[PDB]
Amino acid sequence: APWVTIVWDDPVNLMSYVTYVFQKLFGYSEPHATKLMLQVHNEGKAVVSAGSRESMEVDVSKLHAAGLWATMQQDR
Ligand SMILES: [Co+2]
Ligand SMILES: [Co+2]
Ligand SMILES: [Co+2]
Ligand SMILES: [Co+2]
Ligand SMILES: [Co+2]
Ligand SMILES: [Co+2]
Repeated sequence: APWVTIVWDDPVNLMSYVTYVFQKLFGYSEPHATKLMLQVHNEGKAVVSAGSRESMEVDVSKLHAAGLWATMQQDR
């Protein structure tokens, strides 16, 4: 039962900060982190990680601690 973590666009956050957080928390390459950051900024949201419900719960928590707006939901 796959879940996803979604990050939502916040006016306040620096784009450079969002990119860094995605690299720090998920270990993503710089280009992919930027890709996701840009999707959040341009589309308003983006799926930033996927896996077990338990894994997504922690990803959400980590993101919240970093100051980003994160939610999770079961994948279709
Ligand atoms: Co913006
Ligand atoms: Co723009
Ligand atoms: Co749990
Ligand atoms: Co919270
Ligand atoms: Co809090
Ligand atoms: Co809070």
